[PDB]
Amino acid sequence: ELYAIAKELDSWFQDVTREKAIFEILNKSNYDTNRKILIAEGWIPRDELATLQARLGEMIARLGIDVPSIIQVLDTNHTPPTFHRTNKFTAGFQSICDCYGIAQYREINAGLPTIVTFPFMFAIMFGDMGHGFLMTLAALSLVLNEKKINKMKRGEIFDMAFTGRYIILLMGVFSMYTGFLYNDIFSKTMTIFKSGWKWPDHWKKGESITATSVGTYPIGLDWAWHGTENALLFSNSYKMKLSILMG
Amino acid sequence: RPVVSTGKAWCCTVLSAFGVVILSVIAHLFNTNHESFVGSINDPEDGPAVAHTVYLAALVYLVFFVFCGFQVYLAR
Amino acid sequence: HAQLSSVLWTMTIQIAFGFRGFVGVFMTVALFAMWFALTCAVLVLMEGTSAMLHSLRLHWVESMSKFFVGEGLPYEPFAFEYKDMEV
Amino acid sequence: WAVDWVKDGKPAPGLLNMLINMFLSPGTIDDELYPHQAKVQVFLLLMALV
Amino acid sequence: EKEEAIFRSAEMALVQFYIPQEISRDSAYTLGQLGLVQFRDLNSKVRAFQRTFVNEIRRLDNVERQYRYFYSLLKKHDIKLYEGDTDKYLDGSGELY
Amino acid sequence: MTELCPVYAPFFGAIGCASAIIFTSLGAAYGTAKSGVGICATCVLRPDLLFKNIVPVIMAGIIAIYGLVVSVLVCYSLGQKQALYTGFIQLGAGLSVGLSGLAAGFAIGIVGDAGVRGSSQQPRLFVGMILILIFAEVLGLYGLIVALLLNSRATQDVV
Amino acid sequence: MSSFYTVVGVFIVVSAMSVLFWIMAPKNNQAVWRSTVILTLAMMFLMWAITFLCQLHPLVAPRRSDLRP
Repeated sequence: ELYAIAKELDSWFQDVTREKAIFEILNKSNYDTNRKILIAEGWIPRDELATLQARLGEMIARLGIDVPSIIQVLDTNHTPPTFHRTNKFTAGFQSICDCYGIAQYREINAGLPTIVTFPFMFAIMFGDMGHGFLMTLAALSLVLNEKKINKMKRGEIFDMAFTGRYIILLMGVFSMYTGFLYNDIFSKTMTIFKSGWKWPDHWKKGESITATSVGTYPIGLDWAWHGTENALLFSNSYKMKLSILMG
Repeated sequence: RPVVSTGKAWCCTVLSAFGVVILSVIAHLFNTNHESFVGSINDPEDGPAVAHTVYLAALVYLVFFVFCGFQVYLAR
Repeated sequence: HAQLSSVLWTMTIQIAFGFRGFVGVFMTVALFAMWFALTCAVLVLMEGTSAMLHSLRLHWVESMSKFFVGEGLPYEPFAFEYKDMEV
Repeated sequence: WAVDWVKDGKPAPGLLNMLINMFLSPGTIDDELYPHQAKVQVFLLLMALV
Repeated sequence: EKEEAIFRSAEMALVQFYIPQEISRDSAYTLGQLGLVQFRDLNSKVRAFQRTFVNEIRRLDNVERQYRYFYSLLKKHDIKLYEGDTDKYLDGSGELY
Repeated sequence: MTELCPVYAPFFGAIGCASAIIFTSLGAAYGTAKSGVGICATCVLRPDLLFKNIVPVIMAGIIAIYGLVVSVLVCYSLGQKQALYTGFIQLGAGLSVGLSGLAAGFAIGIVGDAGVRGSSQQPRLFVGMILILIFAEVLGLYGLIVALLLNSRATQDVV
Repeated sequence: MSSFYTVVGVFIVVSAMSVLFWIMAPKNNQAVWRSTVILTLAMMFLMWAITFLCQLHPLVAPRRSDLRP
């Protein structure tokens, strides 16, 4: 008996659930005895103003006697709701954007700006080729394996982490970009873009051998800025100026 | 499965993989000169040729790397 | 981040630069084994996690101040959708 | 980036501070940044009052 | 057509209904299949015990009660469940079928 | 040495920089101690509201670096051969900014630890909550502004 | 190139490409690209614009890692 029933009880549960739900949906409507009239209201996308009527066409040919059952509408000043979609490619972006809040109708939502803006400011937080490289590798593995892992469950927070491959990759690309802009593999320089700085060939071991601008790499900020704390001061002042400018 | 891989085998594989690329670059910058790890007033000076040790270091990593690969490749 | 990365790099790599090849090879092996784990986990995870939300909140306070003149109202259109529960 | 005061010998302001000249002092540059600043500084300060 | 609605905000048109009741439940699939919509219910000032569907749902709920009752015994002894095979195909993408 | 650049003037830089860092650090820690415990109730009560609740602690964090920035800034203005005038001005600036940040942390944490409760029943109450809160870190910003002025006067005027 | 003329001359390419792709773009998700790519590239350009070093006032950093490599 258990063998026989098991194969079908699950289906039956799905059923009861589904008909239950539709029964409540029906319950969201009104009935009267003397007049055979049913009442309900649903708000339809502005762009779908006519396609869903053709869709009602799919519930008449044999299921209702040329039945729209109504197509004429009387409208009320009640504020229609708005909507936003994540374009099936940036779910986490827009989700985190909107969970903070929403906005009124026909207003410019800021979903798109976040996608381009936030990841780079996060990236410039560390800007290291190794760091961004490793994290983007992890994100690539995640997005590659999600073809099978999307169904298996993870740790409660590990699941949410899985849910952000696009965000992780977007931040990581900017991380590598800015790190390369700064020539730091764990604050290590590999630049062979020497452009000319006063480096007298005769130096005593310990003497403060200085330099001067006898040639500048157009990007600049090369390995040559790895010296005394004067380098630190120059870099920090330049970076605070850059932060002010970008802000 | 010849050998169990759930015992953090992925960790061994990844760490072993990452433990040789660094050996390559440090060997290069040892044999070559970038005045950043071999030339300085304070740089320890055994000559800009100590890449023998780092070259040696790769084999121990690769042994475990390939041994774990043997068991883990069945999952691809 | 730059300073912490630099100091970790120094106190690990330069120590590894110490000359000993007989058993000091094992010393450097252990040194890097520790350094990689640190410089990834304890040097990236909390850093970036604490970092992102700063930019997020700044976006909120510096843009929504000009964009949220208010809040709308959700729709989430429904239909029949599969569920599963067990006891 | 516009002009250097040491590549061509000229007085210069601080690396970052040129501020209070606008606020406490009316229409004074006192740091040798650009000539018409002496005249347009008061303008920049003033159209923000109304 | 397609409107971003993320550099803007949207609006869904309400519709007046005078649907006759004669297609009440047989027409359930109408919106059960791909309804993809929301409603503004009008049933107010009256509650479950005061409305109609309460009565049948009182007979329904018992079936779920007994089902979850069974589930324990089913898992009790030695066997698993194939899971909803329908769930893989019956809920196949978005269908009018 | 001389009254202009004696052996004790470098002590000002040796210590004067470590003032604001500690005051802001303690202010942020106290702000966290106050507000963070607040989530422990509403999360279990209503896990729904989890994002809007975190703003005040991150405001405290924003304040927490007001002192570190000035400390690192003045870290170069010091030395073994500086002037005691520079030490005086540096110490004054560091104390001012750090204590102002500590006061801001006081005020922000002691209000956020209750705003967490207030918004629990009213998810949209945070509208005025933010309006009030911003003032604390704004006050910290005024606390740190004059440090830049004094350090500018401390990086060109000596003896 | 590196001069005051460099940035002013090179500002035109980004505008040209934007207007180009502001007309043409993949049909699927037609407007998402038309809305995003312009800033996607303007950001690139703008943070590069500052790292450009030329005509510099202050001193360069003395080096103290010399051993005659």
